[PDB]
Amino acid sequence: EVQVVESGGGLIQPGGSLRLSCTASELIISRNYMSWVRQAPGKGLEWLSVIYPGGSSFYTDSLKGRFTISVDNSKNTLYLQMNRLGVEDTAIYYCVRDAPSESDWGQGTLVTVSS
Amino acid sequence: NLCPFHEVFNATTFASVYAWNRKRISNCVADYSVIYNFAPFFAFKCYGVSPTKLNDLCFTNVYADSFVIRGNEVSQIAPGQTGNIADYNYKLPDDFTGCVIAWNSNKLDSKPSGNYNYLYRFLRKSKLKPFERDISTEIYQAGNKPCNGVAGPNCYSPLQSYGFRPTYGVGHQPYRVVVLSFELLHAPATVCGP
Amino acid sequence: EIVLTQSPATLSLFPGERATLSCRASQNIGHFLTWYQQKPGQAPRLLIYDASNRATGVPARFSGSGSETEFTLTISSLGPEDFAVYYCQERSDWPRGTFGQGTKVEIK
Repeated sequence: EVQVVESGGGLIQPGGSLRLSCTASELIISRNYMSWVRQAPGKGLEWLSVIYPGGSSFYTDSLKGRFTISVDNSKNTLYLQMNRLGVEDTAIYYCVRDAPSESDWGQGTLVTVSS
Repeated sequence: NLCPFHEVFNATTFASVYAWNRKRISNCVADYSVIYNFAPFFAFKCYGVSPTKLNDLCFTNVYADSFVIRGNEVSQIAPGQTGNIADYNYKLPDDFTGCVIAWNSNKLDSKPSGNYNYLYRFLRKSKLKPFERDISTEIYQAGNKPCNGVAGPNCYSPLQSYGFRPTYGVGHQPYRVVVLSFELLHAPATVCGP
Repeated sequence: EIVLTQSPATLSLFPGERATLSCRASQNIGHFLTWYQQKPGQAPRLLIYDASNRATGVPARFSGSGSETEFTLTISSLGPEDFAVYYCQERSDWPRGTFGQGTKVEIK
């Protein structure tokens, strides 16, 4: 299985900002469809954002103006900048490569918005 | 001799969007009211030009860019848009001058068990330049390893088929799209509305 | 916005039984729908794409069916590892789309 690893998740106070990181060993992040999906504790999945190989990116209306997605070509990483995080944002955030015949998820990194 | 616009609109078969066919119109009196009179061309979006005044201007050449896409992706065909088609199949410039004409073609293009003759590119290194065509069917590299141009993990065929079926929703039914691309470069024009 | 109503909430089958999971869409989305397997404490895993096509590496027991507004995931025989959550996600704007509430496969 192609491996992608997330990092940068941890405790954060309400109203703060955070940057998650995602790295790829085999595949090239700049040459693939990459999306961020969060799974709040005991709640369903919610696709957050995508970035296309050409740099085009999209977001959900519930998250527009708060989350931002970016990539690094040299290091081969994917980044998700989070702003104005509330308590409800507490969730495991996954980094996933989506292909028509494949979907390679990482293992998620927990984000804990609490005092 | 009148221009072939209605031949383009009523062509029996349209081209795949990744290999978007281009038909060049030149040296003819292009009446635009008649096509606008055919209101069943439901989508009549125009950019960088006044659609009514097309019957008064002159242009060196007009290219009838014809292809088929899904109904929902029709939104991607416009200046400043991004997405699957706008990046990897048919990129319109943000300063695009011309008109896109799209209409539902489910009655003819859609077939039971899917119509896969229409294909679109979805994997590429970079965004297509405005009005760029890329027919290259080589296996697209999506990883470190070169894969000898033969399909496998982390290297895919960059083209996908729509598979239009008759019963899909309006946003997913085929929409025959013909895009008028204009020209005027330092010389007397050939096509004039009046 | 397209909302998917997965049912049943819990599918308490004995091991080896065929598992059928219903996912209904509020809009006609054609066959553009995806099914994800997700073990507990692990990231999801793609099973079916375009509601009919099995993804690479997925065992042949998994299969998808239905179209437009009524989609159904079918597992020919539940293995021990198959006891997990399953989500249906529409793909009208692939890879984008909303997820269903999920279905849990556990008896006791």
